[PDB]
Amino acid sequence: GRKRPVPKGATYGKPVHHGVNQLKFARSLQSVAEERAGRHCGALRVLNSYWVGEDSTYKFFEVILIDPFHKAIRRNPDTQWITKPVHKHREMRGLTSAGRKSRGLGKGHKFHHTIGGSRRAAWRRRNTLQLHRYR
Amino acid sequence: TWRRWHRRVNTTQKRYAICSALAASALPALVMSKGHRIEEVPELPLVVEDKV
Amino acid sequence: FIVDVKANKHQIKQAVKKLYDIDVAKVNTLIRPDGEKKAYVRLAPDYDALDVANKIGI
Amino acid sequence: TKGTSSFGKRRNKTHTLCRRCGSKAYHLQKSTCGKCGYPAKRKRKYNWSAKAKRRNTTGTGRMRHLKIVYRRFRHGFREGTTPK
Amino acid sequence: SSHKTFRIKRFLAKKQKQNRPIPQWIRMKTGNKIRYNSKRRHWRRTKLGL
Amino acid sequence: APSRNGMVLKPHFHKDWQRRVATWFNQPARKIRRRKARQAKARRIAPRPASGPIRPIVRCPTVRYHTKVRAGRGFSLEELRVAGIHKKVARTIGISVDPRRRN
Amino acid sequence: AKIKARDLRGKKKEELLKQLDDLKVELSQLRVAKVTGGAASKLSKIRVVRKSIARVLTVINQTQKENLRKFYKGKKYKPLDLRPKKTRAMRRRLNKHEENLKTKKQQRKERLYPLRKYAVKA
Amino acid sequence: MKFNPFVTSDRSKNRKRHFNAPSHIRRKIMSSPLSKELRQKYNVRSMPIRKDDEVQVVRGHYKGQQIGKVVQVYRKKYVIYIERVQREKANGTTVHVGIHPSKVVITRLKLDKDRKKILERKAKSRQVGKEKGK
RNA sequence: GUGGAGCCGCCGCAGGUGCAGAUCUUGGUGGUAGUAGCAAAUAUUCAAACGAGAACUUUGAAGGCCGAAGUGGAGAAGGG
RNA sequence: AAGGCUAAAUACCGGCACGAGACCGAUAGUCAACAAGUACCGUAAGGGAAAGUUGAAAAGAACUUUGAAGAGAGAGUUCA
RNA sequence: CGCGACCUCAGAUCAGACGUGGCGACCCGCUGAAUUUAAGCAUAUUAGUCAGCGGAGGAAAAGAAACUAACCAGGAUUCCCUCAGUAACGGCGAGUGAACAGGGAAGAGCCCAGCGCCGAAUCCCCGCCCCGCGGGGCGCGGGACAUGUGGCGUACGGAAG
RNA sequence: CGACUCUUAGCGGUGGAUCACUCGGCUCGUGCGUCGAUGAAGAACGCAGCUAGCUGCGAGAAUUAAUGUGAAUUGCAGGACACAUUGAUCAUCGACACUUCGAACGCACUUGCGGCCCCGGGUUCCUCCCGGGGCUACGCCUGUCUGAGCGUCGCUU
Ligand SMILES: [Mg+2]
Ligand SMILES: [Mg+2]
Ligand SMILES: [Mg+2]
Ligand SMILES: [Mg+2]
Ligand SMILES: [Mg+2]
Ligand SMILES: [Mg+2]
Ligand SMILES: [Mg+2]
Ligand SMILES: [Zn+2]
Repeated sequence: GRKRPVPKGATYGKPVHHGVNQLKFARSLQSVAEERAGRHCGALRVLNSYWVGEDSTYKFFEVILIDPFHKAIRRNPDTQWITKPVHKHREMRGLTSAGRKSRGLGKGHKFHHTIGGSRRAAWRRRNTLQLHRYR
Repeated sequence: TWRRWHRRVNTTQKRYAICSALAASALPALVMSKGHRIEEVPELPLVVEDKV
Repeated sequence: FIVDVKANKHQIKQAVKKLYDIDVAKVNTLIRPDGEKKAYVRLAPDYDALDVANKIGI
Repeated sequence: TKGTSSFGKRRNKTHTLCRRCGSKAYHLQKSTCGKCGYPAKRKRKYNWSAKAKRRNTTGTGRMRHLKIVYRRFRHGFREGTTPK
Repeated sequence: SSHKTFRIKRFLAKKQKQNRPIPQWIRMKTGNKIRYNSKRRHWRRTKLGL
Repeated sequence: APSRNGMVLKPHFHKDWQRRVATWFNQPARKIRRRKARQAKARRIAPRPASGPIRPIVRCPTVRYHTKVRAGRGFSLEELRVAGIHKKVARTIGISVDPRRRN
Repeated sequence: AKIKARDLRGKKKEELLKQLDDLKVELSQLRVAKVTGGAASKLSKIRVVRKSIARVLTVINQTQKENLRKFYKGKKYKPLDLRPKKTRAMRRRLNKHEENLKTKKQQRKERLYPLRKYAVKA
Repeated sequence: MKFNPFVTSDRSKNRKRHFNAPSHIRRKIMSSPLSKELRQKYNVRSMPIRKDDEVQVVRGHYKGQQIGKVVQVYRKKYVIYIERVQREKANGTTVHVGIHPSKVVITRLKLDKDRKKILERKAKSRQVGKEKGK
C-alpha cells in the first residue's frame, strides 16, 4: 500500500487524520500497471492486461497495447473503435476492465452509490438544489 | 438569480378573472371610464360579421 | 552605411562590392543604441570616397 | 543597520528575464522561472489565483493563428480557390 | 554596466526609441483624446528593473 | 435559538449549496426545443407513425400497483413465436422486441 | 507606372527576377533620398514601390507553388506544405472510405433484414 | 414592427454599428433623395451620393434653390462638401461648412458605367413590387 | 433667476427604499499658518560681458578649502 | 461475473457568433465605458489605479495694443 | 572450425508514420485538508467538497443484467416529478440520508475469445499496370505478418450439421 | 473715522456634487462547439512619408494576390483617374507569404560551438578554405538493413 507522503508522519490535522501508515490507495495495482505502460507509449492505445507473476516485492503484468495508425488496425471495422479519438489514454480516465473495477460501478442494490453516470456524477446530482421556476 | 421571479395562480382564479374581465367590457360606463372614447359607437358588445 | 543587424563583415564586404562596383579595404561594425548596425566601410586606395558618394546621391 | 544602510548593499540581481514569458523571473541560480517554470515542459499555473491565469491565458496575446482558425471554421476549411 | 549582453541592449534600445512625445499632427486628428504621452519614463524617477 | 411551540427542523443547508444550484430559466427554451426534435423527426421518417414502435400490455409489479396495465418495452420471443413473425424481422415491421422478458 | 499582377502572369521566370531586381534598385535610392534632405515627391514614391515589389514576389511564389503542385499531382508521398492543412484533428480522422467499411457479418445482416417503410391504419 | 429575431432593436447596439461602420457600408448610409423631376425619369427614390453630383440643400442655415456641385465626400464625418456653401473664418480664409446628405437633394446625377447599373437594378426591383398586386 | 431636452399627476405593481455619527469608504477644503522651518563638514569679495532682469551664470583678479588613505585621476557592480 | 463496442434525451460562469431584459448609469456597473490587466509597486510569487461630456458646425478668438513672456484691454465667431 | 535456421536482443540522421504542449466552463481517474458547526472538544460535521495531479470531447461518463423484485410480476443507460427529508446512519447528540415500484423525456442495439468447421479460404507492404477525376481500390507479380492461429459462419434471447 | 470680528444677500474664485446623456457592463437565453510538430497558446523584436501608445501586421511587415463592391483615404503632404483596360476604397477571404524565443527539435543558451550532404564562385578537391541551401531532438509503431549470443538446434570438420 501507499505511505502518506508527509514529512516525519506529521499530518497536522484532527486525530482521525493521523493515518500515516495503514493507507491503501483505492485504485488497484493492475490499474497502476496499465497506467505507467500507456504513459511511456502515448502513441499507443491500451486495451487491458493480466497477471504473470508476483514475488513479495514486485508484481508483474503483461499489458497489451494497440497502435491506432497501422492499416491492419485502421481497416477492419471491428477494430476501428479504438482509433476514434475519445479513446485517447483510457486508463488515465479509468476505462479498462482492470481500471473500471476501482470506480465501483455496475447495476444492483450493492452498486447504487454510483447510480448516475459515475461516482461524483451521482454526488453532484444528489447534492444539487433543484429549485424550479414556479416553485 | 434564484429569486422567485414567477408566480402561480390556480386556474379557476384565472378563469374567474377572465369572466370578470369580459363582463365589464359590456357595461358602457366601465369601458368609457377607462378612457376609451366609445360615445359614437353602437351596441357595446360590437359584433361585425365573419367576413371581416 | 547602416546595415541590417544580422549581417557580418564578410556579408557587408561583398554587398558594397556588388551593388556599388568598388573594392573594399576593411569594415568596422558597431551597434548604435537605436538598435541598428552601423558599418564603417573603408575603400581601397585605388578608389575614392568623395565621388563614389556622388554617384549614390550624397 | 537593519534598514536604510542595509539597502546600500543591494547590488547584484536574483532574477533575469525569462526566455518563454518575458518576466524578470528567470532565477539565475536555481535556473527556473517564477511565472512559467521555464526548463520544465509544462506551464506553471495554479487555481489558487484566478487572476494569474487571467494575466496569461489564451486571448490575451496576438493569437496569430487562432484568428485564422476561428475564421476558416465558418466555411468548413476550404482548400481549393475561388471561381472567377 | 558597460558590460552588457545583446539581449540587454536590444531591450534598452527598444525602451529608448519609445520615449518620445506625440507628433504634433495627431492632436489635429479626428476623434482622438490622447494629448500627451502618459507612459513617459524618466531615467532617475522610474527605473526599468533590468 | 428555539422559541415557543413550533417545529424542530433539519434544513440541509450546512453544505456549500449555492454552487450546485440548478435554476430552470431555459426550461421554456428547451420545451420549444424538443418539440422541434419531434416534429423534424416525424416528417423526417416516413408515413411511419410517430412515437416509435408498438409496446405490449404489461401489468405493474409491487402489490400497490399490480391491479393496472402499463405499456412495456418489447413483446419478446415467446409472444413473437406464437404470432408467427421472426424475432429479428419484427423490428423492421415496427414491433419492439424485449428478449429478457419472461412469460 | 503601375504594376498589376494580372499583367505579370504572362511573363517568364527570367523576366520577373530582372524586373524584381529593378524595383529593389529604385527603392534603395529613395531610402537615400529619405536620409538626406529628400524631396516631398520622392518620399511618397517609397510606399508605392515596396507594395509594387510585393506584387512581383507574390507572382513568383504563386507561379512556383502552383507550378510545383502540378508536378506532384497523382503521386504517393507529396510534401508537407502540399498536403492539406484543415486542422490537426482533421488529419487523424479515418477517411471517407474507411469509415464506410462494414464487416461481412453486418453486411448480410443488412441485406437479409432491411429496414422497411410502413404505416398503421388498415 | 420587427419580426426577424436576428436583427437588433436596442438603442446602444444600433449606434455602435453606425459610428463604427465600414467605409463600403458608409457610402450606403450616406444617401440622398433625387429631385422630383429626376425621380420620375428614373422611377427610383434615392441614391448614394458621389463626387460630382449637382445638388441643392433643402434644410438648414444654407438652403433654397442653390444647385451647385459637391466637391468632397467625407465618409468619416458623414459629410459632403458643396462648392458654393462656405464660411469665412476669423482669419479670412474661406472654408467649406459640412452638411449631412440626408438634408440635400440631387438635381443631376453623374452617370458612369456603374451608375447605369445601379439605377437599372434599383428600378427593376420596383416592378416586381408592382407585379405582386394581382 | 440661471440652465438647454426631457418630465410629472392619479390607480395598481416592484425594490440595490430616506443618514449626523460606524477611530465609517472615496473625493474635496479649512483653522493651526505666511507659523515650524529652508543652521552637519571654516568663506567669500571686486570689476566686466551676455541679458527684459544677476547675492547664485561665464570670465579676470584677490582671498580660501580638499592636501596624494583627497572634494584629484581611472574602473567592477548597478544605472540606461 | 471476472472480455468489448454503441446514438438519443443530459451538463456547459471557458470559446466563436447572436438576441433580449420591470437590471447598472462614470464613487454605480466588470478591476477595466478612455493608450486596463495600463501606468506604477515588489528581488520575486503577486498587487494593481486614476481617468466619460466644447459646439449644431472648429466657425479653436485674425487684426490693434501694453508687457521680455505668462497674462491682459479692445475687436471678432456662435442662439450662448 | 565453418555454415544454415530459429529464439532472445541490439543499433541506425533507415522507409513510412505516430505521441508530447495549450485551453480546462462542463466531463473522467486519483489525491484530499482546515476554518466552521456541536454554544468547550477529540468520533461526527464542514467534505470526499477547496487546493494539488493526470486524461479527454463537442459533449463526457454510463449502457444491453452475475438487475429490481416476492405478485396477476417487471426488463440496458441517462434526465425529470415523485417516492422523501422517508428506511437507515450518528458522543442515537449536532447533524447526515439513498433506493425500488409509479408518471414522464428519449428510446437501439450488438460484437469477440472459447467449443467445433472450412487445404490460412486472411492481412500488411512494394512494383508495374484496368483506369479516372479531388485518390481510393476489388484486378497482376514479388517481400513480409501469421499455425504460439489471420479470415468466414457463430454469443447464452441458445448454436451448429 | 477707519481696521478687526460676526450674521445675512449679490458678484467673483476654489471645488466637481446633482441632473440629462452613454460605441461599457451585467444577467438570462438561443445557435455552433474549431488549437498544436504541417511548429499551437504565449513571449520577444521589428515594420508607417511625417507615428510615442493602443490597434493591425511579419524583412512580401499600417499589408500581397483573388473575389465582391464601385470613387475614395484625410491631421498634413504626395500620386496614379486610368473604370467599353485591370477598378480608388472597403468588406470578404479560398491563393501565397508568415523574423526570433517557445512542446522547441544539432548541442548549449553565453546571437556560444558544431557535424555531414549539395550548390555558386577561390587552392578547378581529398587531408576542417567564402556565401547560400538541405539535414541532424526524445519517445515509439510497422517494415528494412546491419549483427550480438558457453540461448536452442541442425548439417559438418
Ligand atoms: Mg412550494
Ligand atoms: Mg443590450
Ligand atoms: Mg476538440
Ligand atoms: Mg467624478
Ligand atoms: Mg490585393
Ligand atoms: Mg546548412
Ligand atoms: Mg530535453
Ligand atoms: Zn518565465
